[PDB]
Amino acid sequence: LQIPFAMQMAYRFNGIGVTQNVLYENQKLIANQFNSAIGKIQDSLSSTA
Amino acid sequence: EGVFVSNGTHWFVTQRNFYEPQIITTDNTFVSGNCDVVIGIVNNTVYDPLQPELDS
Ligand SMILES: *[C@@H]1O[C@H](CO)[C@@H](O[C@@H]2O[C@H](CO)[C@@H](O)[C@H](O)[C@H]2NC(C)=O)[C@H](O)[C@H]1NC(C)=O
Ligand SMILES: *[C@@H]1O[C@H](CO)[C@@H](O[C@@H]2O[C@H](CO)[C@@H](O)[C@H](O)[C@H]2NC(C)=O)[C@H](O)[C@H]1NC(C)=O
Ligand SMILES: *[C@@H]1O[C@H](CO)[C@@H](O)[C@H](O)[C@H]1NC(C)=O
Repeated sequence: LQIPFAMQMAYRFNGIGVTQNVLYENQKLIANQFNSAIGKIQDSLSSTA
Repeated sequence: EGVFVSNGTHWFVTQRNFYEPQIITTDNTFVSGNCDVVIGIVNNTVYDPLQPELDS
């Protein structure tokens, strides 16, 4: 079933017992934290075997 | 609990796993803050069941 990603993450936040509004009220910060964390995986994997 | 949907003209709240449209009210919803932060928010009436009760 198609679902918008900012709605999927509110279901996933609600799944860990954090109220849905905590995603939307922080969505830009949360997106930046995720994008930056994925970037650090590339640096880690490229830097060390 | 559940999710907002529209049939193109009307807005309903409904369960995640089985389509059953419900009229949106202050009892099936909760509030946090002003509109301006929330990406993709839209406008509708949210009904209040108390108003006919006080109107009596
Ligand atoms: C979206 O859902 C609403 C409510 O089920 C539909 O509005 C009703 O439509 C029927 C048939 O035209 C009318 O008899 C009712 O009086 C309408 N109710 C209201 C509250 O207006 C609406 O038609 C649906 N939209 C579409 C595009 O199907
Ligand atoms: C939801 O309704 C509000 C008013 O209740 C709309 O706010 C107005 O929007 C126009 C266009 O941006 C502004 O010129 C007005 O000054 C706004 N009024 C107020 C009181 O803020 C709002 O735009 C509507 N939302 C949508 C998505 O249409
Ligand atoms: C969805 O994409 C359109 C452009 O295709 C954009 O105008 C709109 O603001 C976006 N809405 C959300 C909820 O991301």
